[PDB]
Amino acid sequence: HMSLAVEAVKDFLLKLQDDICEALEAEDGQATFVEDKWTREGGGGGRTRVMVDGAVIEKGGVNFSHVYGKGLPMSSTERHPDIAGCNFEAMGVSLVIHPKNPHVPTSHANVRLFVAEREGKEPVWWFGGGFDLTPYYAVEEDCRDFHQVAQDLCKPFGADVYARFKGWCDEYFFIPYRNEARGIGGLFFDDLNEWPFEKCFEFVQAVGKGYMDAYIPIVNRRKNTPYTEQQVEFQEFRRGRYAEFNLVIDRGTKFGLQSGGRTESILISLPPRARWGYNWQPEPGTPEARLTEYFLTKRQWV
Amino acid sequence: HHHMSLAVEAVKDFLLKLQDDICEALEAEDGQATFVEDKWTREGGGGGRTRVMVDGAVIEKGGVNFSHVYGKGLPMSSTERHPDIAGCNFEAMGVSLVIHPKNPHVPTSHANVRLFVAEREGKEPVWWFGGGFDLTPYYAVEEDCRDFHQVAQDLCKPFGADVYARFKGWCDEYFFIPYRNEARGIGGLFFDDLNEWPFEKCFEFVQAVGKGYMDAYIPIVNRRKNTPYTEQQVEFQEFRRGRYAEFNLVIDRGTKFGLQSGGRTESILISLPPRARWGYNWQPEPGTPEARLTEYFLTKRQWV
Ligand SMILES: O=C(O)c1cc2cc(F)ccc2[nH]1
Ligand SMILES: O=C(O)c1cc2cc(F)ccc2[nH]1
Repeated sequence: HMSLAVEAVKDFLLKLQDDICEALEAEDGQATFVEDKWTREGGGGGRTRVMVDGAVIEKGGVNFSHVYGKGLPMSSTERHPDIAGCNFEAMGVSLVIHPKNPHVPTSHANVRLFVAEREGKEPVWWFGGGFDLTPYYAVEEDCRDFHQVAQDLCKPFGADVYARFKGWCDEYFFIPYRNEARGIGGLFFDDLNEWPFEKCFEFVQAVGKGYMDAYIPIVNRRKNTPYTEQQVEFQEFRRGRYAEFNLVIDRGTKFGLQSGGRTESILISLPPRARWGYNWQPEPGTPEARLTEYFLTKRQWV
Repeated sequence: HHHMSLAVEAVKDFLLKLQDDICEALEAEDGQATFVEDKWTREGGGGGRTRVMVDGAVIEKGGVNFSHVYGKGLPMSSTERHPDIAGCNFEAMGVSLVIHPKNPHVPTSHANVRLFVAEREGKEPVWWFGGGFDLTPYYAVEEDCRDFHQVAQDLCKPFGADVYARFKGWCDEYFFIPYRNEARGIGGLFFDDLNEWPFEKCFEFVQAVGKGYMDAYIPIVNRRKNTPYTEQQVEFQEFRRGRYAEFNLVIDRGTKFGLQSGGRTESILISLPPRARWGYNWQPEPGTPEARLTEYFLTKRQWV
């Protein structure tokens, strides 16, 4: 019976959300998050905060969800058969930020906790999450700083923690049919429970704080970079690739929509505008081609 | 076999001509842009011709593809619905198209005709046909929906009293976004695993279906292409094309199977719109012609 450990987690997630929103509002200075609190048939709910048409953030969502349920949904019994009929609690923050300026990267973060209550056995549980950076017109110094924040926050938890979860981020956020990474990586983890519960929780706190320390400065630094409408077009074609990942490959997006999740809360990840063209490529040799030729394939920043 | 090999080739030839014919008709309606052909050759066996059209007077993004692929043993994600024929030599061919008009008052449309054949040693071959056609309007007109369906009902009739009912029903169940509780378009025809009839009969049906597409769709384009439209209308169109992307990337099996089994990405994804939009809790204004698409047309389902 972890009810109080779970409440501590809940209290943190709600605070992280406030903390990310406030910070992002402070960067925009024009628009604020509008909140949409929701509920489901015997399944808790969430508080979806969205920002649209700001000075800096064109489309942005920072969601809190807390899902109850009797028996895991149908899709999870393929991955988690051993606890398919269990009472479960799932709670987390998910965010995707799509800046107006192409020179500010898109970014994503997640912290979450799954707890399954067992008949006779102590409860099964794991954390999960990460953050990652999806530049359009990348900047070396930004990528390095991003990753450095990730490695630094990992340092207190073990010597191999960054390596493992950085690599996991590279493997996960990849479009195999296009042989192409989605962004320049960051951290990614799941089924985190090898450490005692308190050490894992502290880790996800560090990942939550880590996001704001990694991303906010990059937004402050590049938001006022001047951009042409040609660069917006490139950005819109790149967002096609983002839509693909989220709709074709992403496991949480897929599981969110299969199992009865709130569509509009799940799909805050989709960009404001996206373009697709037959055989679309950026002109090789340009800043536009450099993203895929250099930035997406480096996979070694720190 | 001999008879099947001879028949398979009659099917190819039909498909190659179907494509020229569809492209010609579509070029005839545009007047301005013409299809560009991109021939490609699978490393393993076969290939295809992808024909696309961009920035037309009428067709903003158009894709009419032909494939004929063939190999030793099926791909890895075909050991799940067809494990018993995963080591067989196979042939899969077909024509697949998606048309996205510049004008919002011209519906997007899609059509597909294909054949899969798996040659088996000593046992008769396994084979089936599949495909159909469907209409995805933005600003739907009643008369066009009825007509589109009558053309489908008419081509089916000679094949049997219940054929239109099955494949029109199937179209509604298939092209549907469950998580949004929302149809994709106003329907049409859809069928898969078609081998219930002798080969020759199934084949003639897909030929009817293929001809049906031009008969159903080209008049509608000709009728609507010069309808005046606003930037506000194009904006609704692009939000609606978010739903279209959604279906193809999240739900469509053909896209799933193609992308995960080593098919040619840009060819598979001609289906995707030139521009799309998403907004959190975006819905058309109630009481507007925009809202009428989802409130009426998409839930109507009964046209003929
Ligand atoms: O695997 C999951 O269940 C899951 C992945 C994921 C990613 C997000 F960004 C948000 C919620 C999620 N849930
Ligand atoms: O099920 C398939 O293999 C398949 C479905 C499909 C749909 C299209 F529009 C085009 C080709 C296809 N192949």
